[PDB]
Amino acid sequence: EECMFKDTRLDVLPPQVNPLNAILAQHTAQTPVHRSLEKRLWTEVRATAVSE
Amino acid sequence: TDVRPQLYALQRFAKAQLKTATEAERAAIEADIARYQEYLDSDLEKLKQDVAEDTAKKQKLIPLLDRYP
Amino acid sequence: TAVVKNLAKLPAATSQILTNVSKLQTFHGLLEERRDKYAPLAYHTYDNLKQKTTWHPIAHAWVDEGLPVSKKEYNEYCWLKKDMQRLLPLASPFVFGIYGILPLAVWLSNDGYLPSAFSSKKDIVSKKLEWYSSYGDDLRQQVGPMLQHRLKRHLRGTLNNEHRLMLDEVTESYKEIFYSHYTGQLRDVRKCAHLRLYDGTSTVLLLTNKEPVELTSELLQKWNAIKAAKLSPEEEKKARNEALIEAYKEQELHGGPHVKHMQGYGIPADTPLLGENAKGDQYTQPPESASIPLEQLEWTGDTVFIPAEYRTEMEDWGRELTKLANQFLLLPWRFVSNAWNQRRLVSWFEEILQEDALIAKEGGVQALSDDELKVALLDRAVIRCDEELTRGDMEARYKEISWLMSLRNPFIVLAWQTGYYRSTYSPEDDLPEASILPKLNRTVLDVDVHNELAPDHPEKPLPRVHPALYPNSHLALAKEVAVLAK
Amino acid sequence: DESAIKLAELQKETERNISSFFRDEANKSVQ
Repeated sequence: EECMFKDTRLDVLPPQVNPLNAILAQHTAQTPVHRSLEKRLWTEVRATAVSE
Repeated sequence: TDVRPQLYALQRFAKAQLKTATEAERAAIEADIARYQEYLDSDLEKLKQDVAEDTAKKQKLIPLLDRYP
Repeated sequence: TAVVKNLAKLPAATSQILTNVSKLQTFHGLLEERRDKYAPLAYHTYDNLKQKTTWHPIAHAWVDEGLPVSKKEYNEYCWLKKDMQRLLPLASPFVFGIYGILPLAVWLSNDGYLPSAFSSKKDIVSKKLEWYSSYGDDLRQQVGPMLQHRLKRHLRGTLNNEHRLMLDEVTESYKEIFYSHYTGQLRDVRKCAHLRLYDGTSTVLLLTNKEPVELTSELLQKWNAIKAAKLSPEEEKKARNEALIEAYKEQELHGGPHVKHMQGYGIPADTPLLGENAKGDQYTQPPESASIPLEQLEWTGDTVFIPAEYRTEMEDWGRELTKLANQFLLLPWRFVSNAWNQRRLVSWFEEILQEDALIAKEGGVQALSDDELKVALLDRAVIRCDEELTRGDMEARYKEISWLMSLRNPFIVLAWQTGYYRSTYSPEDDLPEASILPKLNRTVLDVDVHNELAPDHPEKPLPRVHPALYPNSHLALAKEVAVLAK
Repeated sequence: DESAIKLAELQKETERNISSFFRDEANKSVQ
């Protein structure tokens, strides 16, 4: 009843959770493993492309 | 830094994974194996072309996100 | 003053008025000729109390995808319809007498009360922008906040009954949509779509020769595939009926359509046999269509849209909220039932949707000019003329409200729109101080429409993730990238 | 947290499958 006569903003703060983790986890769960290993090839070939 | 043996390793791992795959997963992995064989026969030219396409997409994406250059 | 200034051009205005009437007649002839052969029959439906018609865009707002018309010509059509509405005070002398000229003087005083013919400008875009910046933005900037309050107080209810009416999952989205003028942060449209959680599940019953079947994403996908294959009708109808019987079996396994167990709607069971008509244990009398075998299941071509808007429906809005919704959109509102204002709002909705379609045909938003985009956003009621935004912010705003209007719900549309008309005035001269940061800029990429967003839990809001940070975003955003880089 | 540990676990499971496969392959090659 005395909510107006308090300062409870510290008792209720916005969480520091990154929602991106929930997104990337759903991304890996849907993909297979050989595509995960392929991404290491896509990155490596991109490095050699920038090198040449 | 070698690329051909890494692609061979990827193809062999995909073949190993194909055994435990379901029907749709089996079809997708078969298409992937055909893609890898096409890369192998093309001497990594199609692979580098696809890499360049994706990198061009990314490199067009970056400068547009600079709202305050 | 403006009275004599407009009387000076009143002779020169009648010719333009009649020319505009002829243009309107020709365009309406074309549009109705197309509509009478390509558009379905949206039947009239009465409200729950069954005294006045009710209107929804899903059934009544049809979009002629394939209208061979330029966007500017449609703007002319709509603006001249509004000019015909504004020509109504000319009837005052013909119903009151020769002393019915003082209303005509009041009409000629303000230029915002007048049609296009009294304007010195020529292009429809410049004329529309002049009218807006002179009269319409000011008229709209004094209805926005009050309309927002009415929408809020429609959700939360009156007399301290929020614990009985509001939902605890739409709470943070409600706050971000309605109280972001406190924070100064931008809003996500998906948080306004979360307001639809107050409503039920919107369904679509296709009527067959046997029973109604609920439409699903799978059945619609199959029908679109069959439509794209361009098959013969002997094969098209066969595949459609195959998908239809499949969906019928699927819903019969689900436990019937969603509508059977929703308060206010329902499918009757088999009729009862009364008294001696009861033949022992068979207390029912099935319908005629029970004789038809299920393999002959064919779509009647008839559809029933059920929005299930238990809190959002325009009937329960009221005498005042409807009028303010029409005021805020610069539509006619006085001395009419809420049914007529509902139709006016739905017609505005249809106009905006057709304009969106024509814009997409013309090459999107980027093909438009700056004044044309400004005028489009003014028509959508998301910009006020005292802002001077950038082009990217305008494009993002257009994309936002276009997606929001694609959902066919006026309440969330108005909730979104009214947020852009909450401006304050300071009592001091020094304050607000001159800012140090640059003007607000955005892009079409910053708007997340291609992803779903769950409602944030009450008092646990989450930060905003850019679409670019998602995996494979460069592939999903490739269209916008190609449009922007070019 | 309850979102970072899950992501780390999924990544570790993927790397585990990869490393186990290639280790078995190396062992068979030595055999």
